[PDB]
Amino acid sequence: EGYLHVVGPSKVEFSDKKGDVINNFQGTLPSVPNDWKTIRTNDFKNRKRKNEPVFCCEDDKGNYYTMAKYCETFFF
RNA sequence: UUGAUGUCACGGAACAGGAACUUGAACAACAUCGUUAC
Repeated sequence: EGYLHVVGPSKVEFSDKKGDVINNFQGTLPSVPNDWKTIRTNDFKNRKRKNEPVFCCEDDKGNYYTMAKYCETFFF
């Protein structure tokens, strides 16, 4: 039994340079959701081994958003 | 609220002394954000 430490989705990297993990995609990446408790994961950084998931994104401009951190913490 | 036979109060400048002063280039490069894996 214990408390849940939930801080939200962070560890985000945003740019316009079209980095390596935003390019290796399956096309038509979605736009930015308006609230949390809704942002789910989209792709994997490693594809042969099911390692760390990511979330590639976009907006009305050419800003590319990638995000790690698929977990929260819990102290008991 | 006066008292008578005697009021120059128009008989008297609120006047005389004290620096809103001292100190200050409209200028500029290194990051921000947190977790993943056994």
